[PDB]
Order: sequence, then C-alpha cells, then structure tokens
Amino acid sequence: RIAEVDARVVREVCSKYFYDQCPAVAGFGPIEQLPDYNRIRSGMFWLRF
Amino acid sequence: TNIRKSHPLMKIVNNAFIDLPAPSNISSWWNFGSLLGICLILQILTGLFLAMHYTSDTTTAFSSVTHICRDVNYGWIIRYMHANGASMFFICLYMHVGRGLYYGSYTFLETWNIGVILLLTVMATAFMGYVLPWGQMSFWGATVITNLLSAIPYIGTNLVEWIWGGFSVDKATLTRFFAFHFILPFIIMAIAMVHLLFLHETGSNNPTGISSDVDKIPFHPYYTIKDILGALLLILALMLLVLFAPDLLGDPDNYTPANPLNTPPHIKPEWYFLFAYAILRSIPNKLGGVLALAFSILILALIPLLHTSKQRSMMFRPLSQCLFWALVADLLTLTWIGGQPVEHPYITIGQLASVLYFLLILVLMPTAGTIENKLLKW
Amino acid sequence: APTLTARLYSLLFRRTSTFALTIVVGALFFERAFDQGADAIYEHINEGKLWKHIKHKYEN
Amino acid sequence: VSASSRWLEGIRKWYYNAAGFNKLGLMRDDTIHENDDVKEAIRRLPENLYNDRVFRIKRALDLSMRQQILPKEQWTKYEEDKSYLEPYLKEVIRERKEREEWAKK
Amino acid sequence: MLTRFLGPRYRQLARNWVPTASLWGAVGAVGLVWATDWRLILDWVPYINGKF
Ligand code: HEM
Ligand code: HEM
Ligand SMILES: Cc1c(-c2ccc(Cc3ccc(OC(F)(F)F)cc3)cc2)[nH]c2cc(Cl)ccc2c1=O
Repeated sequence: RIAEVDARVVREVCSKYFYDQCPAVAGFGPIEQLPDYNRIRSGMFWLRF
Repeated sequence: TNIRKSHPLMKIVNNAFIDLPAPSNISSWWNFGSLLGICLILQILTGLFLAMHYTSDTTTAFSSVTHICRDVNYGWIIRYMHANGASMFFICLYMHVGRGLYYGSYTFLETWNIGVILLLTVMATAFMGYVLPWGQMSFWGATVITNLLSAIPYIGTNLVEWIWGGFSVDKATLTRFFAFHFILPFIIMAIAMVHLLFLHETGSNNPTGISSDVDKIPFHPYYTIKDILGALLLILALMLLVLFAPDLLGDPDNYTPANPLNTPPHIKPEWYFLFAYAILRSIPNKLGGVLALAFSILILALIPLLHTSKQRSMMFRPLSQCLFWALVADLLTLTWIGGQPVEHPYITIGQLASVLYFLLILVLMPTAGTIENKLLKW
Repeated sequence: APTLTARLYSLLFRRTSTFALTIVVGALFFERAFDQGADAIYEHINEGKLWKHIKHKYEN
Repeated sequence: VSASSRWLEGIRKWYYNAAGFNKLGLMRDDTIHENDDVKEAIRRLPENLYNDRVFRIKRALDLSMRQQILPKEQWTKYEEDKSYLEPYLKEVIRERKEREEWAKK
Repeated sequence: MLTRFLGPRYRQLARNWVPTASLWGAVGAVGLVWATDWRLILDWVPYINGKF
C-alpha cells in the first residue's frame, strides 16, 4: 500500500480533505492573538490557485 | 515570515486597515467617517475632469460651463456629479459631527481640533467652488463674503481690496478663486492623514461609551464589507439626485450670467450655510453679526471644556438626550428661517432661535450633567 | 452532485482562476442581456415619442 | 422618615430605571468614564471584583452588538446595586489632593 | 545567470503550475477583449455579434 503512493495521489487526497474545508479549532490559555474564525477559514485556500 | 507584516510599505497599510483592532458593537453612524473618505476622492476625480474644459476668463466662463454641459461627451454627468457631491459631502460631514457630539468622542482633543480645521477648510473650498460658474449667485456671494472682512477695524478696507485684487469683484478674483479651489483639496487630504494618525494611538469609541479592550475584532473582513455596503448606499443616493432630480438642491438664479448692476430680490446661499445666514441676519450690528457668525462655528472648539458628566456617552443620560434633540430641532429651525425674507414674524423667530442655540450649547448642557451627577450619587 | 449548486461548486468555484473566468464570461453576456432588456422596456414605455418611431415619416 | 427624603428616593429610583444601563446587566460603577484616577482605582481592585467587572462589561458589549437586552428577571435591582469602586476612588482622590496641597506651598 | 533553477524539482513544479498560469492568461485575454470592446474578436461570438 505504501509503495503505491506518489506525488499525484498525495496532491489529490490533500486537495480532497484539506482544501477549502471548514475546520474545528480549540484554544486554551492566553489566546488573545488567535485569529478570528473568518481569518482561519479564509486561510484554507489561495487566491493564486 | 509574512511579507505583509515586515515589508516597509505594506506594514503601514496592515497596521492601519487590515489588522486594526476595532470594537465589535459600533453602529452604522461610524460609517460616515469612511464615507467622507470616499466623497473627497470622488470630488477630486470628477473635478479633475472638469478642469480639462474650464477656462477662468470672466468673458468665457459661463460659456465654457455650458460647453461642458452640451458638447463634452457625457459632460453633463460629470458636472452634475461634482455639483451634488458637495451636498452629499456636507450631509456626511454634519452626520459625522453629530455622531461625535452625541457619543462623547470629543474627549480626543487632538482629533477633535484637527477635525474642526478640516471643517473650516472644506467650507472654504465649497464656497470658492460655487463662484467659478460666474452666475448671479456666484457674483453676489463672492461680494458678500469678501465684504465680510470689512468689519475688522482699521484694516478692513485694505484686506477687502487685497482679496479682490482691485476695487470690485472682477477677472482677477475669479482666476485666484479658481487656483485656490484647485489646490485646497490636496491640503485637506494631507490634514485628513493627520486626523487619522492622531486617532490611531487612542483607538476608536463605541456607543456604550465604555472601554472595549475586552471585546475587539479585526477591521478586515468585518468593517470592510460594511464600508462596501455604505459606499453602495451613498452611490445610490447620489445617482438618484443626479438622474431623477438634477436641480432640486440648486438655485435657478445661477443659470443667468453675472450682472454687476442688478441684484435678485431673493438672494440666499446654498442650503448648507443657511443657518449661519440665519444668525448673521439676527443681530442688527455689523461687527456683532460677523463675530456671532464666527463664534457659531468656532464654538465646537469649546465643547470639550464644558463636559461635566461622569459618563462619557449620552446613551444613559436622558436629560442630555432631550437637550441634544432640542438643539437639532433648533438647527433645523434656523435652516428654515435662513431661506425666508427678512420680515415679520421671521425676525423674532430667528433671534429667539439663535439665543436658544447659544444657550443650549453653553448653559444648559453642563447644568444637566451636574444634575445627573447628583442624581446618581457621585 | 445531482443538485445544481453542487455541480457548480465541484466544476467552477473550487479554483479561483476558474472563478474569475466565470465572472468575466458572465459579465460579457450579462452586459448584452441587460442592455437589450432595458432598451426594450424604455422603448415600450415611450412608444410613439422617440425619434426612431417617427423617423420613417420624414426621411425618404 | 422625611418627606423630602421620600421624594428624593422616588426621583432617584425613577432616574435609575430611566437611565437604562441596568437593562444590559451593568452596575453604576461599570459605566464610569475612565481617567487617570479611575484607572488607578481599577488597578487597585482585588481579583474577583476585577473579573466580575470584566465579564459584565463583555456581556453588555455583546448585547449592544446584537441590539438586544436581557430578560426583565436578570436586570440589576436598584436596591441591590451597591458601589464597589467607592473607597478605592475616594482614597486615590484624597492622595492626589494631598499632593496638590503640598505642591502649592 | 540563474543556473540554480535547473533540476528535477523545478521542472516538476513548473509542470504542476502550468495549468493555473494558462487559466490566468485566459482570464487576462478575455478581460481585455471585454473591456476594449474589440470588434475583431467579438464579431465571431454568436450571441454577442447581434449588439453591433
Ligand atoms: C473637497 C473637494 C471639492 C469640493 C467640495 C468642491 C465643490 C465644488 C462646488 C460646490 C462647485 C460648484 C458647482 C456648481 O455650482 O455648478 C464646484 C465647481 C467646480 N469645481 Fe470643485 N470641489 C472640490 C474639488 C475640486 C477639485 C480638486 C477641482 C479641480 C482639480 C475642482 C474643480 C471645479 C471646477 C472646474 C468647478 C467649476 C465647473 C462647474 O461649474 O462644474 N473641484 N466645486
Ligand atoms: C474631510 C473631513 C473629515 C474626514 C475625511 C474624516 C474622517 C474620519 C475617519 C476615517 C475616521 C475614523 C472612522 C470613524 O471613526 O468613523 C474619523 C473619526 C473621527 N472624526 Fe473625522 N473626518 C473628518 C472631519 C471631522 C470633523 C469635522 C470632526 C469633528 C468636528 C471629526 C471628528 C472625528 C472624531 C471625534 C472621530 C473619532 C470618533 C470616535 O471614534 O469616537 N472629523 N474621521
Ligand atoms: C452670511 C452669508 C453667507 C455665508 C457664507 C459663508 C458661510 C460659511 C463660511 C464661513 C467662512 C468661510 O471661510 C473660511 F472658512 F473661514 F475660510 C467659508 C464659509 C456662512 C454664511 N453667504 C451669503 C451668500 C449670499 Cl449670495 C448672500 C448673503 C450671504 C450671507 O449673508
């Protein structure tokens, strides 16, 4: 199973599961600098791509 | 790591617009300050395209403006946009000032005073613009404002002659008014940069009047989209005026060429100065009238000194709210009176309105503040 | 996938270059469509008044 | 009991209800304008009172954002609103006036 | 003299990024044609051709 992976498969799987997805975020402690949820969400894609 | 936070030029924009912490509960009244940013640029654009077809010669000024209206491709659109943008600018400006007065934003003394300077500069630019068409009202407004400095003792006539560049209003006056009208908006923009700079240090206010460091959100994307919506509504109102009522806020008399001999019997200035024209008509005294006119505008500089309440904003101060709306109604009364002939009973009403205006600003607001301080037991 | 919006997302709106291409093509067609509709409405409201309605009478 | 005191109590209760800061769940001392004296007085508060003040202000700001108010059963009662920032601000003003009096000489 | 960028990794990266560059070029071309109202190209488009 491992030997059959290549760059194309990794790109397709990552584009499926990461790109332009709504994440879940948890923060604990001095987290005043943690970005807003809109900023985290907008960081899940690129305008160049 | 991120170029946005380390580049020399983009860092300023990042700290000014993108990552600025702002309160989460500022209402729509905070949009007007951004709208004044838009309108200014609009007047710089449209006006810059009117200067490519305008000639300041006294014999070929009215004709040049009619050439712009009739011969230039889409020139009527640009002309009437520049004409109504002044009314939009002054509506936004008065809303900005009322917002600052109601919610106690005047405690930022530096920003407040720089804003007073900006208000005076914009008033001068608007007045100098209205002379360039060279109609009846242009001539008889330039005459009156230039003679307004004749009340100063011992130097009045010389200053009047120096501003006129002659013994009367003539070609030299029109040319220098054109030059000043061209150049002054750039100075206004330069001062507005300082208006923003002094506000960057202290942060912004909110309707509650309570410090909002606990609840902050980034400026982008939350107040960029509200800026876009406000700009859209502004464009809607401006285009409604331009396309469905091009001459509602104007005056017919400025469509006749300037006549140095005759004077219309119902002279009046533009709608956004009438209140001053109501004050000056009230006092039957030249120097007293001019001083009252100056003080009615410069009394905003003394507003921070008269604050006597423990609470910053009027959100929790019912008596102050009642007095504020009485002041607004009185300003509307003065604006109504300024458009009427000097005759009975409007003289008495104008005098009473001016007295009420000054009394409300100077006497009653601190008294209400002190009474409210005693009611809350502190 | 059966839904129209799912097809539009999976086909066009995933990438941003395709999003921009869709926007410019939509603007290109929407310009002509809106112009024709507005001109038709304006001509119908003011029928028998515009120059083009009374043009045939005078020019030979 | 005094009739003048009764009228003062009635007027003060009426004005408290009319001011409306209680509808957001705030107390009177939450709404004070913060200057150097008040900043020092707040800096001297203990932990629990400071945290309570922070949470009350935060909830009020959220209600103001959403253009809502609390239900009538959670409004601050006029009689139970006891000032917590009185002695601290009193002592700070006293010290400042002592400094000014020394400076006069 | 940018000879640092001749290797398998850079040709692989170029192969990956070619389609997006082509799409952005197409966006630029279509935008230019739509903005300039260039009749030379637009006269061949079926529904647009009726506007002239
Ligand atoms: C804050 C900026 C400005 C304001 C508030 C303003 C205001 C005005 C007003 C009220 C008028 C009278 C229009 C009328 O009664 O028909 C006017 C006319 C004029 N303005 Fe401005 N203006 C501004 C900036 C500029 C600039 C930057 C220029 C040129 C670079 C310019 C060029 C002109 C010209 C040529 C006229 C006379 C032509 C006409 O009658 O339309 N303006 N302006
Ligand atoms: C062309 C003139 C002006 C421009 C371009 C301008 C622009 C702005 C902008 C962009 C802001 C920040 C956004 C906002 O708070 O809405 C602002 C805030 C402010 N301006 Fe102005 N302004 C002008 C005139 C004035 C005047 C005449 C006054 C007062 C007499 C004034 C007083 C203030 C105050 C007090 C604030 C801060 C409000 C607060 O946060 O409590 N400005 N202005
Ligand atoms: C008082 C008065 C005015 C008038 C003119 C201007 C203002 C406001 C103003 C004030 C100062 C100013 O210059 C400054 F900002 F200081 F540089 C620019 C504008 C207020 C009123 N304008 C009239 C115009 C006609 Cl046509 C006739 C009579 C009147 C009339 O009696």
